[PDB]
Amino acid sequence: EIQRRVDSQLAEGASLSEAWSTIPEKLAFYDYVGNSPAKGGLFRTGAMNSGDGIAQ
Amino acid sequence: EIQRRVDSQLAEGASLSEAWSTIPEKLAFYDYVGNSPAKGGLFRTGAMNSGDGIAQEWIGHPIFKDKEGRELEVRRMPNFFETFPVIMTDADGVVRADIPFRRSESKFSVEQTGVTVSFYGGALDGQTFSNPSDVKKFARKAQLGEGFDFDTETFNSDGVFRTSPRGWF
Amino acid sequence: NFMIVFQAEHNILMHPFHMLGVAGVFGGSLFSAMHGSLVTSSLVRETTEVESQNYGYKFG
Amino acid sequence: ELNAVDAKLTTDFGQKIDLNNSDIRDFRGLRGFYPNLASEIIKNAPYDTVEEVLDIPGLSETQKSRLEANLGSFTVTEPSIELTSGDDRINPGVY
Amino acid sequence: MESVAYILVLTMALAVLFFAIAFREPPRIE
Amino acid sequence: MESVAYILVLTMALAVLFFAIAFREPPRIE
Amino acid sequence: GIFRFILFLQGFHNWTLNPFHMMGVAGILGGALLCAIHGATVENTLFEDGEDSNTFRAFEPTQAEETYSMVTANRFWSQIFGIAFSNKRWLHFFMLFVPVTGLWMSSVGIVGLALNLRAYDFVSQELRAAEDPEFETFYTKNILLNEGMRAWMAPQDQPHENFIFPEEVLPRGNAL
Amino acid sequence: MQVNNLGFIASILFVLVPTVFLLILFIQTGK
Amino acid sequence: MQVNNLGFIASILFVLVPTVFLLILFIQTGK
Amino acid sequence: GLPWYRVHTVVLNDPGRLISVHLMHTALVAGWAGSMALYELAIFDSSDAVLNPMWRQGMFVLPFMARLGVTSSWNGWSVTGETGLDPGFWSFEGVAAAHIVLSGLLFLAAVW
Amino acid sequence: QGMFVLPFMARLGVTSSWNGWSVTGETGLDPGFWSFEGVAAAHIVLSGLLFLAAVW
Amino acid sequence: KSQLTYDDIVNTGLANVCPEISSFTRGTIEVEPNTKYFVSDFCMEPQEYFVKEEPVNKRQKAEYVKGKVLTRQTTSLEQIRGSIAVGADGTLTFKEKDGIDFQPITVLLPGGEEVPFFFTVKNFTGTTEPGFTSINSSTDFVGDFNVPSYRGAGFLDPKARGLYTGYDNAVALPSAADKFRTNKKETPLGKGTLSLQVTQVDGSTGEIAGIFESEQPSDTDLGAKEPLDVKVRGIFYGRVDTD
Amino acid sequence: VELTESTRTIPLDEAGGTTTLTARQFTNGQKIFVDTCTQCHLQGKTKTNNNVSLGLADLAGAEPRRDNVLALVEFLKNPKSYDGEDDYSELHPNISRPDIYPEMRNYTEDDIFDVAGYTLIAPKLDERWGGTIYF
Amino acid sequence: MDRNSNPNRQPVELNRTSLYLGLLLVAVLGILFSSYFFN
Ligand code: CLA
Ligand code: CLA
Ligand code: CLA
Ligand code: CLA
Ligand code: CLA
Ligand code: CLA
Ligand SMILES: CCCCCCCCCCCCCCCC(=O)OC[C@H](COP(=O)(O)OC[C@@H](O)CO)OC(=O)CCCCCCCCCCCCCCC
Ligand SMILES: CC1=C(/C=C/C(C)=C/C=C/C(C)=C/C=C/C=C(C)/C=C/C=C(C)/C=C/C2=C(C)CCCC2(C)C)C(C)(C)CCC1
Ligand SMILES: CC1=C(/C=C/C(C)=C/C=C/C(C)=C/C=C/C=C(C)/C=C/C=C(C)/C=C/C2=C(C)CCCC2(C)C)C(C)(C)CCC1
Ligand SMILES: [Ca+2]
Ligand SMILES: [Ca+2]
Ligand SMILES: [Fe+2]
Repeated sequence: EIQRRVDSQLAEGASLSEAWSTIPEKLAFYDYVGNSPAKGGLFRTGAMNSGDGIAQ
Repeated sequence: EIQRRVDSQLAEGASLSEAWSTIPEKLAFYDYVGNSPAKGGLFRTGAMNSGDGIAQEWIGHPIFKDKEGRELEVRRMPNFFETFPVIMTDADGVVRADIPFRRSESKFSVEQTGVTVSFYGGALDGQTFSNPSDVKKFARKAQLGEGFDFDTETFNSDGVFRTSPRGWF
Repeated sequence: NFMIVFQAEHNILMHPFHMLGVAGVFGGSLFSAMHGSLVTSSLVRETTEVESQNYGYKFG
Repeated sequence: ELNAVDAKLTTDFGQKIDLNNSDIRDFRGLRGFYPNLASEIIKNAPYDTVEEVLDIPGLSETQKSRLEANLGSFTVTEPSIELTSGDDRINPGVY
Repeated sequence: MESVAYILVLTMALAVLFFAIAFREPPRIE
Repeated sequence: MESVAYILVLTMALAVLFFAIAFREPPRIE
Repeated sequence: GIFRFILFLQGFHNWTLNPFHMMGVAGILGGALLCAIHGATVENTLFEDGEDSNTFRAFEPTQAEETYSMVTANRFWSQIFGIAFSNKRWLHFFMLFVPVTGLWMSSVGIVGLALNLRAYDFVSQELRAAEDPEFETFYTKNILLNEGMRAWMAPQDQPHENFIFPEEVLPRGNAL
Repeated sequence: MQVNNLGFIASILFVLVPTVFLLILFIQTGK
Repeated sequence: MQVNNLGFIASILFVLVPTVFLLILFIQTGK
Repeated sequence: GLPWYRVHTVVLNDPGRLISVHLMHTALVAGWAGSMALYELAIFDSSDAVLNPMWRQGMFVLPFMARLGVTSSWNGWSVTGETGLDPGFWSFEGVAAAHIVLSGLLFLAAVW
Repeated sequence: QGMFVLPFMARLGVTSSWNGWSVTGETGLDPGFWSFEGVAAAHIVLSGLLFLAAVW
Repeated sequence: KSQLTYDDIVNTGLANVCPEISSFTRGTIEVEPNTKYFVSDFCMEPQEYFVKEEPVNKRQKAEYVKGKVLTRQTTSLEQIRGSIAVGADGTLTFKEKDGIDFQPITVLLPGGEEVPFFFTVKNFTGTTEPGFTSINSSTDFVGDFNVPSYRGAGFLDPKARGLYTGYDNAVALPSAADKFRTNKKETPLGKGTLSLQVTQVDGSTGEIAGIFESEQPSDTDLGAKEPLDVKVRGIFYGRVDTD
Repeated sequence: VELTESTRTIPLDEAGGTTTLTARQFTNGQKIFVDTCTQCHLQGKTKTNNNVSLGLADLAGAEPRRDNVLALVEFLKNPKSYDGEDDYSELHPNISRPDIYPEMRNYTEDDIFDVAGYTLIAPKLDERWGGTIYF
Repeated sequence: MDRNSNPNRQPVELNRTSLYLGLLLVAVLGILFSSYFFN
């Protein structure tokens, strides 16, 4: 989905920087393996923020 | 005892720095209020290192001189007091400097009196401080007796004194 | 905090009505201890050394 | 690290009457100053130099003479807003 | 998290009160 | 300090063994 | 002199914060409560044993029977307070136990204070206040009161020490 | 708040150990 | 070692709660 | 039955079980001594006897061993600041292990 | 943030706090009584009433 | 306001309301080219408060958020005296001189954060554009004002630390006493920008009324933390002495 | 020691003059002070304006010096501001305005002299005289 | 309404062997899971 949004921006004429700056941070945040539910551990307890930290 | 050892060294001819550098760190460590068993708290648990930290080295003996050459003695904290005002008196027991709580009518502050401190022996041997912030921090240190550098990171030491096994027993 | 400020502003310790209150509570505790102890001391034997002497009294 | 008032006490402000920072009580030792001339001086602050305390608009001959007599007790430092805000030069909470 | 411990002990005390009242040993005359 | 917890649980298990052997319910024929 | 000792212990030892003093207070106040409530309960469940409005002359020290109704007392307190004594012996033992236990616990606390082993502070709140200048509790207020008391009282209370506290080092609030 | 790290376990045991003592004694009473 | 800060309390309770359950039941047996 | 605060009066007229409970108490006290010493040893910092002596480390039983002549470890150090001394068996560790074994033997005698 | 029951309130329409915020990223909304706090307090009071009925 | 007495006003909240002129009012106040006119009872009634929340992300729009006032009807400046000077070209210059020209106000934000700020018009100098030969509905006094520190230098924090009074350290922790950044108190003088849009002029009685919008910093608590940006929207009233 | 003659010896006028109160003069001065000046000058402080106290430093710092008995009596007849610039006879109790200060219309010149002498003698008996309100 | 004794109440029992078995089970479960609780 992100790549398609970037490619549509590019199809308009937007530059690489502009096209990629159109991508919302939330959408990119979904595209991060640390947010997959299949990366945890049985005894790695608590919030995901206790793992990689709080995303900034 | 420390003062007598220093004075004997001086009676030989040793300089202030040499005389004070003769003082063992262990003897100076006994002369520090944080090692009195009467400074702890009932629910301040554990080792004394959990309080001030692990002692690393003696900073040497400070000598405070005001602007006029008068040499000043910082009044040490008694066992009773959880807090104690910083007072510096001359040889004949007259306050020559202090750290004022109120400043609008302050007359004896370290800033106005031009108090400076020079260290002899220890880590700070030969160093003199005139920045009033430095002088004030060292006066607060002298309130506790002989000054020591501390490692507070190992125990996450909290800053409040503990009692010794003598006290707990 | 209330108590400390009250003392600072009114000197309640040096107020005779507070002195009487102190007499009231110290004496009330004294008389509680005295009465309880005299009654407990003069209990009539109705039990054995194993069971609580409290079972010597039957309600009503 | 001294905050800003303690650094002021390091300077001449801590040794004599600062025409731009001293409280009105601090003029009481100057005979004939408290309260009228002291109030006038504080009102017509700040002063770049001590001598312009003589150039206060509307001054009187006896007040002029008193200022000239007591010029030696005065200093001028940069006005620190800590000692100035809230009319603390008139009433800093000291009685 | 110490708040949880305070709330726990307070709740224990109040629960003890409720049971000591509701589920008391009846006083019986005999 | 987790070592203390490990030693505690191990000691509990061994103590249970000793009591289960020494202070067992006798098998009785009746 | 006793009042001075009391205030000294507050200012230097923060004795009010001491849990052992707290148990002593509970024991003493509970003893007074027990004294009052028992006396009143007995006086208001008396049996009609005489004809006078003066009920004091309807008792005889050699009489075998109870002079007040334990049953009525128990019902009254069960319905008023939820629970009541049903055992006279337990009641009087409790009246002994409460103030005596209070005195003993407060004595333990005083032994602690003899060695300056105080319950002076809550370190967590001290640290938070030292870092967060907006954090204020009644505990920190009491700490400030203690500081003021020590500084102002020590020179006169300990004259052998020759404490000299210049006016400018005395802690004090605004305008006061 | 930076509290003593033994506070929770000490509080829990301080309550729980006598609680279970009383519970045991009460429940077995009449045996 | 930097262990999980709940480890000691969890271990103590994991053992102690069933221990006291069994102890209660055993002691009251025969009542 | 017996109130809780009177349970131990069951050994009042039973010298054998009075000896038993005294043995068990002695075993508990000796085991505490052994285990306390072991704990203090497990956390004692021996490197700097000058500015970090035992009494700065909350060491409670270690000074009592040292008072009567047990001042060295098996691990090489001594509370007098020295190193490389050979205490023999009667080091802090040896004394603590002695108390543990004594605790066990007293336990067994109490059971008997 | 390891939030386990909060998503279940939000799934069915409880998305704002009394404290001003909403899980949709907004602020200043007025949920009324049926905020996260209101729902939780409702469950607590229900727990009590069910306890009493169980006793009866 | 209106024409009642303190007995009619007391405990109503009317004392916190800035007086209002009328409805059939579209007058103008003619002004001499280069003379200054006193302003008598200038009142500013705030009604809306916004705090610029600070995102942790970066580089993103902050979005002023509406706050709610925890302090009660104690939010209005009044009895303010000032002046208006008419420039050589025609510019209009409003200068606040004194009065009750400050109020501490605390607003609550969504999320539970409390924002005290020193709402003030102190030493406000504002100007219009040149070419004003009158005060009318197009008079917009845009200018600056000072914002003193919320807490004075005589304030003591909960550990009795202050700027010209109190401890300079954390005395409750003797071996860490000098370790804390808050041991040093500061009272920086902040800057605010105000705009007074005149919307209604009663030239016979001299009364002007209008809307205002101000932007300023919040409390730093003696420099303990960074100031938030507070925007205040409200209404203002004053009387212009024509003679 | 006793309330000796030297202790009761106080500056009379500014030219080095000196007067000794008798014990009776001192006792009447103390009595007057407690009855009419203790409400605003307890322990030498000035409750309504403690920038101008009854301390020796404050008394001598006025214009002219009020640390001598005649200047005190003059003030009590015609009170002035501390710099001696304004007329405080409507703001400070004085024998010259019995119409507004009736608590003073029964005092003689002997009474005013006695109270001024007491004002000069009290500071040397009390180090707290003329300090801070809470001191 | 009246409070009638419930005749459905029955004693519960845990014999000594069951006690030892349960205590061993609890101890060995603790041994097993403590390392993971600490992680
Ligand atoms: C199915 C219900 C359920 C689910 C899916 C969750 C899910 C979650 N909870 Mg939880 N919680 C629950 C019920 C649940 N909870 C209950 C009933 C309580 C009350 C105690 C809690 C109280 C709670 C708290 C206080 C917290 C959470 C938190 C969390 C988050 C962290 C999860 C975690 O690390 O756990 C870890 C899971 C394990 C370590 C697995 C343990 C497996 C055990 C040891 C197996 C037992 C073995 C057994 C004895 C074998 C028997 C032997 C045989 C012979 C029979 C997560 C989203 C955390 C959070 O992030 O909050 C914001 C947090 O702080 N919850
Ligand atoms: C008198 C015997 C004694 C003495 C003097 C000491 C002394 C010391 N020990 Mg300790 N210790 C002891 C026995 C003793 N211990 C026992 C029996 C054990 C086994 C549990 C331990 C295990 C132990 C450990 C694990 C540690 C110490 C540590 C220490 C040092 C820190 C002290 C401290 O903070 O305690 C704090 C004291 C208190 C908080 C006082 C508690 C008071 C309670 C709450 C009162 C109870 C109230 C009661 C219920 C009221 C009843 C109500 C009424 C109705 C009856 C210190 C030198 C520490 C150390 O530094 O080691 C190197 C440490 O880590 N000890
Ligand atoms: C030796 C220890 C001692 C003694 C003798 C006293 C005595 C007294 N205290 Mg004190 N006190 C003490 C220790 C003591 N205190 C301690 C350790 C504390 C805590 C620090 C206090 C805190 C305290 C406070 C705050 C107050 C007192 C007060 C009093 C007075 C009232 C007592 C009262 O009614 O209570 C209860 C006792 C009874 C009801 C029984 C009567 C006891 C009397 C005095 C016995 C005398 C009998 C007879 C006259 C003796 C002559 C022989 C006879 C044959 C002629 C009393 C004179 C009050 C006070 O100051 O009054 C002016 C008061 O406000 N006390
Ligand atoms: C050598 C010391 C010693 C010994 C051998 C005894 C022995 C006895 N006492 Mg005694 N006592 C002692 C000291 C001692 N006491 C002290 C110092 C006090 C004052 C505190 C008392 C006050 C006292 C009272 C009021 C009573 C006894 C009673 C008894 C008898 C029954 C005890 C019992 O079953 O309670 C069992 C206790 C429990 C089931 C739980 C107790 C839990 C305590 C409060 C906490 C335990 C902490 C820890 C495990 C102990 C370490 C402390 C240690 C360092 C000393 C028994 C013969 C009772 C009696 O006379 O029977 C007819 C009785 O009523 N004692
Ligand atoms: C041969 C056996 C033996 C030996 C060599 C030791 C040796 C030691 N023990 Mg130990 N212990 C033992 C058995 C032993 N223990 C037993 C059986 C127990 C369980 C009760 C203990 C419990 C124990 C504890 C709790 C501690 C030790 C400690 C120690 C160390 C210091 C001891 C000390 O200070 O003494 C002090 C002894 C006294 C001051 C004796 C007091 C006796 C009084 C004064 C006499 C009583 C009055 C008298 C009988 C009447 C008058 C008679 C007179 C006229 C002759 C030391 C290495 C300490 C240590 O360092 O821990 C690791 C420590 O804290 N032990
Ligand atoms: C009117 C009462 C009431 C209301 C309005 C709510 C409302 C809510 N509860 Mg709640 N609750 C209640 C009573 C109530 N509860 C009671 C009495 C209990 C104790 C049992 C609970 C225990 C409870 C828990 C544990 C939780 C909630 C939660 C919630 C929130 C989400 C609920 C949800 O996801 O539903 C889910 C419900 C279902 C998916 C229903 C499943 C039923 C199946 C599909 C049907 C069964 C088969 C059927 C009967 C047979 C076929 C029939 C068919 C042909 C018609 C929500 C705000 C959640 C929450 O957010 O916590 C704060 C949460 O975790 N509640
Ligand atoms: C208005 C009605 C509602 C009442 C609500 C108020 C609750 C009060 C109910 C009493 C609680 C029972 C406690 C004793 C438990 C109990 O059931 O005791 C019952 C007991 C009855 O004694 P008997 O004479 O029947 O006992 C004799 C033998 O059985 C000896 O065991 O009463 C007492 O012992 C009185 C002394 C204790 C009095 C305790 C009062 C404590 C006050 C509350 C303190 C806790 C507050 C903490 C807040 C966080
Ligand atoms: C709580 C508390 C307290 C108390 C404490 C106590 C009292 C405790 C304890 C303790 C103890 C008391 C501990 C102990 C121990 C022990 C041990 C650790 C042991 C051991 C052992 C062993 C191991 C043995 C073995 C064996 C056997 C069995 C037999 C054979 C031989 C052998 C050796 C093999 C007090 C009051 C102080 C206060 C504070 C709090
Ligand atoms: C361990 C574990 C587990 C389990 C858990 C559980 C099972 C638990 C729980 C839990 C629970 C289950 C909790 C609870 C709770 C509760 C509460 C918190 C309550 C409350 C309440 C209230 C407060 C009420 C009150 C009241 C009443 C009583 C009556 C009247 C009304 C009222 C409201 C007042 C599992 C398996 C998961 C796994 C992991 C581990
Ligand atoms: Ca000043
Ligand atoms: Ca009068
Ligand atoms: Fe009775």
